[PDB]
Amino acid sequence: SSKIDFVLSVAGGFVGLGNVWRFPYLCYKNGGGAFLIPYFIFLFGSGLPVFFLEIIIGQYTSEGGITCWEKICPLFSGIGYASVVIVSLLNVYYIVILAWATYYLFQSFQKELPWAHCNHSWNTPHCMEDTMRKNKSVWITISSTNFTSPVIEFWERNVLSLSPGIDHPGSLKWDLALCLLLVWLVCFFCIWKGVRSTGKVVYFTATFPFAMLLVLLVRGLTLPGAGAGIKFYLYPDITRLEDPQVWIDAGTQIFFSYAICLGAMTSLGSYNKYKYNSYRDCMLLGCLNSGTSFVSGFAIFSILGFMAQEQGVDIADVAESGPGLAFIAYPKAVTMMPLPTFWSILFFIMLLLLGLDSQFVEVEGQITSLVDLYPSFLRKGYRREIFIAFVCSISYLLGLTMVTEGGMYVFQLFDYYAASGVCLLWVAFFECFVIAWIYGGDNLYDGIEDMIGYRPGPWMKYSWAVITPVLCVGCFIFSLVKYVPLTYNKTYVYPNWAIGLGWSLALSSMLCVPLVIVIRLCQTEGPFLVRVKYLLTPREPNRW
Ligand SMILES: [Cl-]
Repeated sequence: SSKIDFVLSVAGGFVGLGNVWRFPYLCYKNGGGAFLIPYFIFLFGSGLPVFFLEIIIGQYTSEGGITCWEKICPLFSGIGYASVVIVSLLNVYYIVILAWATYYLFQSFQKELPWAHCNHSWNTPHCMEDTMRKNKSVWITISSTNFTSPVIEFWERNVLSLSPGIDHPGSLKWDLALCLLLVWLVCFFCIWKGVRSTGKVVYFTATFPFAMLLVLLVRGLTLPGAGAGIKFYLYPDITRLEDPQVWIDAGTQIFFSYAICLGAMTSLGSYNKYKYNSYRDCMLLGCLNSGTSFVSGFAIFSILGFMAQEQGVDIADVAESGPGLAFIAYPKAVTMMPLPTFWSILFFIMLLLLGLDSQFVEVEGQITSLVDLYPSFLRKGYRREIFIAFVCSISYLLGLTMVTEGGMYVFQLFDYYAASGVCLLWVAFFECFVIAWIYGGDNLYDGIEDMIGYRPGPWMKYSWAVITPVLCVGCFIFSLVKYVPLTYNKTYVYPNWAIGLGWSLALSSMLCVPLVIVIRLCQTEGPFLVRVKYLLTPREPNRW
């Protein structure tokens, strides 16, 4: 009987789209090895206390995401609303990945994969086979007039139908629309019916993704040219560390992967009992998720190095330097494996399930929070399923601007600004500030000692008071001083209106805390200092 494996299985899944898709693309965008020096360090902080913090706030107060902060500090109660806005913006574009994966799945039910060869309608005349790119006849006699890889051209001109800019929306893609509608219908059915068939299927849903990742890693390591990719992934560049965008991406990757600032962990902590040693389980889950991300990065960069040594170009210019790196990398190694159809279907089902689990968790948490906001209004009678369907339809309609011709730019904007970036750093800094300098570190340490049984070391308090807030403030100041506009595939410059829309989407969640502060100050009766003292005092009992 393995205690650690059993407790990590019963606790909850820790694999999703934030480690095989977010981490590899963020690492490839930020120079590769140079992305690992800050991230890992940041990881520790951004992994160990903060996540555990959300586990304790939900365990101590025994509340959800919105009502937990109403006991620690009624003044800074806008963190719950900020997390709700963040998850509402995340459910829009995070499920779009499940539409691209679904479309790839329906295109992998044939013997010959379409992205393998250039003999197709969507391919341009500049399409060339990867094996012919280094052939002496084509590489020497024929000039390299912007000849692109077949997989990249297939992806762009058949899945995204990329436009010259975001100003050009184009025509709506019926295939992506139908795939997204089917995924949303599956999500609505699983939510309204309730997912209770996980009594024994958890073993499969946990072993199959890890088995596929292991197979892909073994295949990538046994491919020629993987050494260059491994070196590019491991050997850092000190020049990239000066860029503030690298630190921002490194900080937001962990907050995205560990579901931090989403309020889901605060709800999961309420499910845990009071006298429960959550510290060990949190550390184990964090270390396992970090190891899974580190292993997936090895496979991604080995595939990238193989593609580089086959085509004959630099490692930083092999594929798209943005969202969609896995779809270029992994299908190539799948085609390189015998029987590409079976392995492709397996990988697509794995990715679809990993995305659907996180989507179910996030949407159920959001719906539960919105229902707890107005219980008698959104719970009595049949209005609960009506509200669920309304939220699903609104999210699907808001996700129709990312499946168009000019929809990839909106997807990049939502990935960079809406559910990640400045918003998550702001929320984490405010949470750490309220925990350390407002609520106190010693009282929380005594509470954790009473709950789990032993008082932790000085790492958590120092990270809540010093490490995480100062790091977040420094990253924000560095992004403000040396500000570079967002770029797509390092070749497209976003217009001023797109940057303004992204900053507005970010501020929509960022301003949830200051506005709630003003609302609470105006609602409370009395002098300003008396109101501040009343709203900073832990009025509601924290379940001592
Ligand atoms: Cl990660």
